[PDB]
Amino acid sequence: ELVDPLTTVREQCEQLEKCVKARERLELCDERVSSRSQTEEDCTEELLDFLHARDHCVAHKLFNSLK
Amino acid sequence: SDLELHPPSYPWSHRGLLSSLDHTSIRRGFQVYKQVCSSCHSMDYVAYRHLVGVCYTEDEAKALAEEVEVQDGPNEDGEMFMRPGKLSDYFPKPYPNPEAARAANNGALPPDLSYIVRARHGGEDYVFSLLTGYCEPPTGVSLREGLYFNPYFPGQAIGMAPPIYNEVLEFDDGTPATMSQVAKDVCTFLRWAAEPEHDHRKRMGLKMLLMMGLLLPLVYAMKRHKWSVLKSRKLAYRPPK
Amino acid sequence: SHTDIKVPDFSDYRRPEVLDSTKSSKESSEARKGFSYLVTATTTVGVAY
Amino acid sequence: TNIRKSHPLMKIVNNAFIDLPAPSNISSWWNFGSLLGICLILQILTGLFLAMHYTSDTTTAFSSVTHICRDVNYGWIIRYMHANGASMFFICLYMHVGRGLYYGSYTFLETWNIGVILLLTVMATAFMGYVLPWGQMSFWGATVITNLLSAIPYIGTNLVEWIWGGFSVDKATLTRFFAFHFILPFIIMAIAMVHLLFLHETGSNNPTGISSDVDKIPFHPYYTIKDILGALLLILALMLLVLFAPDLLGDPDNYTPANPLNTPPHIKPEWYFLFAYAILRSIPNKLGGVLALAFSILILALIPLLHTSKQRSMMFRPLSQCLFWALVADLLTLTWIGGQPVEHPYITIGQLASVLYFLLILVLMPTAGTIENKLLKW
Amino acid sequence: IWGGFSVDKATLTRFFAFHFILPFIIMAIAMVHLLFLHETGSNNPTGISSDVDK
Amino acid sequence: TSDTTTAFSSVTHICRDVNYGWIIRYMHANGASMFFICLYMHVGRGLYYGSYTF
Amino acid sequence: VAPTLTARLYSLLFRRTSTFALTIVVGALFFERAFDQGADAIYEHINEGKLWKHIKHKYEN
Amino acid sequence: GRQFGHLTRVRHVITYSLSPFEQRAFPHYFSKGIPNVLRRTRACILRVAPPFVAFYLVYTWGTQEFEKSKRKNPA
Ligand SMILES: CCCCCCCCCCCCCCCCCC(=O)OC[C@H](COP(=O)(O)OCCN)OC(=O)CCCCCCCCCCCCC
Ligand SMILES: CCCCCCCCCCCCCC(=O)OC[C@H](COP(=O)([O-])OCC[N+](C)(C)C)OC(=O)CCCCCCCCCCCCC
Ligand code: HEC
Ligand code: HEM
Ligand code: HEM
Ligand code: HEM
Ligand SMILES: CO/C=C(/C(=O)OC)c1ccccc1Oc1cc(Oc2ccccc2C#N)ncn1
Repeated sequence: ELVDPLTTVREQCEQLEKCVKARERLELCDERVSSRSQTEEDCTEELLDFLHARDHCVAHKLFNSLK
Repeated sequence: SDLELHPPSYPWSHRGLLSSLDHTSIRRGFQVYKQVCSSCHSMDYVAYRHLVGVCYTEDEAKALAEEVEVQDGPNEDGEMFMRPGKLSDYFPKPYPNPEAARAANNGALPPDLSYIVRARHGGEDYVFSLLTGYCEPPTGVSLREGLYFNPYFPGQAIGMAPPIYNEVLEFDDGTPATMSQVAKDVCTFLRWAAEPEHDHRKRMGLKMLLMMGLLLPLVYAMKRHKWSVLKSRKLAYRPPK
Repeated sequence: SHTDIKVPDFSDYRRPEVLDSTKSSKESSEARKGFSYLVTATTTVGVAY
Repeated sequence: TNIRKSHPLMKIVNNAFIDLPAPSNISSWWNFGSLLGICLILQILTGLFLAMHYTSDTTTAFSSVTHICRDVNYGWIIRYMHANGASMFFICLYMHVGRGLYYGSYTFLETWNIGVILLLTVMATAFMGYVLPWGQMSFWGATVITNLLSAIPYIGTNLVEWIWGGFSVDKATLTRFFAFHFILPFIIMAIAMVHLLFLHETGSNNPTGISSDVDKIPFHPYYTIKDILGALLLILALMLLVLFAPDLLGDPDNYTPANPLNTPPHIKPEWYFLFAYAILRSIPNKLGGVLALAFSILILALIPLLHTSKQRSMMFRPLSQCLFWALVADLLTLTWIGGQPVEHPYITIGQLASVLYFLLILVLMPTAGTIENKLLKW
Repeated sequence: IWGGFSVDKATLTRFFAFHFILPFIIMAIAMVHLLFLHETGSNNPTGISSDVDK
Repeated sequence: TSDTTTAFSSVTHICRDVNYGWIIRYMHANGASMFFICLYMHVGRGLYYGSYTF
Repeated sequence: VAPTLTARLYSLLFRRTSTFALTIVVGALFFERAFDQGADAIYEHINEGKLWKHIKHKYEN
Repeated sequence: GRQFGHLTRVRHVITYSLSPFEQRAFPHYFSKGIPNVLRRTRACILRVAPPFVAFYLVYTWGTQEFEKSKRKNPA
């Protein structure tokens, strides 16, 4: 209904070199923990590293479009 | 003892050393607190009169105070009663005490927001990132009902459902109420709420730097002036032989 | 023997108006004193503010 | 003859600030004497003006402080001056003490030992001041420190419960800390006058450690203007913190009211106590931590007894200079460790730095002065 | 001096602060009170100098 | 405590609950009166015997 | 060339200490207005459109 | 206290002094000043620098070892 500038520029940060490298390390963890459903390992570490690299790019460009 | 995610630094317009708050964004941010946040969060240390000459006129702030009812009394019969708000009233508390608050929020306690920007590491960078940072739990994390995954919150499990979203309110000046906009405006207002002296200290800070840039070399020159008697003195030793 | 005592040369330290040993120092006394006291007056004007 | 010299009142001011023979070569490290005097006065003025609006009761102690920064005219500038003035106080104290170690000023026994008493009472003053706003760190900082006194054998609990006025940090503890935080700065100022009484008996040391009676200058105008300039730099440093970063040195937890049930995650002191907080947590034993924590400051009273060098100042002692800066960097390590959680590898580093602190002062630095004597053949 | 328009909360608090600070200012002035006294010594009931009998 | 809502009752709290608070308060209130007894004798001594010449 | 400005400033204003003080207290009066006026103009310019006095006209009546 | 005229004994020492209103308060401030500051630092840099560098190494290692200790391993 509305175009939130966050989600639009989020996709611009996701398609960067250092961000995609962190995604596949999480997807490797998403495939690691779902396979053997007998463990207690979680993929929190691989997610926060992805968010750390993504949101650093978001902060540099987001505020140029808002009032 | 969990993993931590620290917030990045957003380029707020009040970040710079001499940079004031944006008072139009303050005005919009108050509307977010009133419409969205005030139903769960108190702000016990801000009163309607503090708005006057910051983001609303006196007449505007009076009309705003009169939109709520507050308790007063006793009257001559010893009874409490309700009257319209005035400029001197503090913002209504949503709950009489924290025990009622926990019961209304699945056992969690929404903190007072008067000082939230100053009471949390990262300030508005943290608050902005929390509100706008919700996402699905990673694989292998299953939170009990009542709690919500938020990677910026300590422990990553927060008892507050996402409170803002597109078109959560309409702004008086027509600004598109996107989630990021709403977060940005409410964070700016909360900075003002926690540090109303923000703009004035920077104005003072500028005058202090200018006066120091004058007075320091002049006072230095006075020091060197007096000391020059000593700094250029010459000694000679003439013992009898 | 005290007639051997010459005063050392302060040319490295003297102000420009006081370099010439054949020109009277009275010609620049008011200007030199005025400058250092203008520094003091401006300093007091700053602290007063 | 001269009114300034013969009047009973002016002769004390004259023989202290005007005609005092002072060395011609004392450097900027001698400015911190007057700056400490200014900080003490500055803390008393702002401290008094805060007491006209602060209330020492738990139900309003937190909000009375809020009332100052919001409603009181220029209350916010008066508070942050007080909070940051305390930090500037401790900057100057540590430069002031370090100047005395490096240059040998501790050989003035009476002046130095009264200085140690001044350091302790200023620390006790700031410790009680931090309790008054009654924030999270105000409460829990008071809890973890006062609980150390229970480790004293056979009178521990009775002493702790007497200082508390109950069974924990509570209403009675908050009120008396305000009274003690009020009385002490005047007791401090009186001891600072005795600090000067013993000093003027001998005059100042100088960077060389050699007597300067052959070359003295009057304190006025040479060091009146030099202390004024130094005081101007002090106001620059203070106002930069007050007007551009008033929350840099403070902890955000203190902006949350006290809560005896909910504990903050990381209980860290102000920066000027981190070195001693690290020494406390590096010792596993409880009573041993208190003794080491008290010995961390009382060791200063032993430096005159551990002076081995035939020379007074470290200016002509390279092997002692290196050990002196090893003490600073080791103290900068304890400061760093103090603001970090008690986990690997900070536990081991904090223990090494703690032993290195007492080893440098008790063993290594005295031994260097003896080696230096042999190299000069005396 | 009131901090308002009458004796009120602001008047009560500052009076406590002033009632605290003054007795120490008093004690310091009492030391100067003795400084000037010892310059001359005490008077006596006769008003005659007592240097001949101290 | 220097607040109107508890200034009166904090004084009451001393004379009732605090150990030997009542003896400490009345010493303070009557000590002030003894202070003024001594002050007036002290001043009157100075007028009668001429000590004001200092 | 007549004597420099600093020379006429000395003999006319700074020689007597009383006029030296009158110069300072009068110089303090005009310096305060000129410095506060100019300094505020720098603060508002750097923060154009953000302070309340800029958005004040929108909510007149 | 100590007074001028009662400090110590000095003989055969002459001192020449210039009035401050006849000399510059900043004589060769950058010409001689900057070479003298380089000399003053070079003569003391080897006394002060190593321990603060040793701290900077411990500070850097201990902060690296701290973060990598809590990160998970395949075990
Ligand atoms: C107990 C509390 C713990 C708290 C921890 C606080 C963190 C510490 C942060 C470190 C800041 C360091 C300050 C800057 C040091 C500059 C030193 C310098 O410029 O060079 C060496 C200088 C040489 O000068 P000389 O007099 O020997 O000869 C001069 C002839 N041109 O020699 C000198 O000028 C040295 C004079 C002494 C300076 C004192 C600084 C140390 C402060 C802490 C000491 C605490 C002791 C218990
Ligand atoms: C109730 C209302 C009352 C309001 C009254 C307002 C009055 C304002 C001030 C005016 C008085 C000036 C007096 C004066 O001018 O005589 C002081 C002295 C003279 O100066 P001079 O030696 O050139 O001799 C002068 C030689 N002639 C005269 C031949 C040129 O001035 C100096 O020397 C000292 C100047 C240095 C300033 C810094 C001192 C402040 C303390 C430290 C601040 C920082 C930390 C707290
Ligand atoms: C009820 C429907 C709420 C609404 C509307 C808002 N908040 Fe909230 N908040 C709520 C709860 C139950 C909690 C406690 C969470 C917990 O697990 O303790 C909170 C907490 C916060 C916090 C504190 C986060 C922290 O670091 O401790 C903040 C900063 C916060 N909430 C912000 C906030 C804002 C800006 C809101 C309006 C947009 C808002 N909340 C609304 C419940 C509710
Ligand atoms: C409120 C606290 C203090 C104040 C206000 C104060 C003030 C002063 C002043 C004004 C001087 C003379 C000027 C100077 O040397 O800079 C001085 C000298 C001195 N002080 Fe302090 N001081 C305090 C605490 C201390 C402490 C904590 C110590 C050491 C433990 C100490 C030790 C000394 C010594 C040894 C001297 C003589 C220095 C010399 O002559 O070179 N003082 N102090
Ligand atoms: C050596 C002198 C002093 C030191 C080092 C000192 C230090 C401190 C510090 C660090 C605080 C904490 C402030 C904060 O965190 O907000 C504080 C609080 C306080 N102090 Fe002091 N102080 C001194 C003198 C005084 C004096 C003399 C008074 C009273 C006349 C006073 C009154 C207060 C009050 C009322 C508070 C609570 C208000 C507040 O927290 O800002 N102080 N003090
Ligand atoms: C806190 C207030 C005061 C204290 C603690 C105090 C204390 C003293 C002391 C101990 C003496 C010497 C012993 C004696 O003469 O009894 C003295 C003498 C004296 N006082 Fe006070 N005094 C105070 C106030 C006053 C006042 C209000 C006056 C008069 C207006 C005054 C006038 C004198 C005089 C004239 C002397 C010399 C008496 C003599 O030598 O015969 N003093 N005071
Ligand atoms: C009331 O707590 C105050 C604190 C503070 O830093 O005040 C300035 C504090 C806060 C959190 C934790 C502890 C705190 O207090 C302290 C107090 C403290 O006092 C000492 C300082 C030096 C040497 C010994 C001691 C002791 N005991 N050493 C360390 N922390």
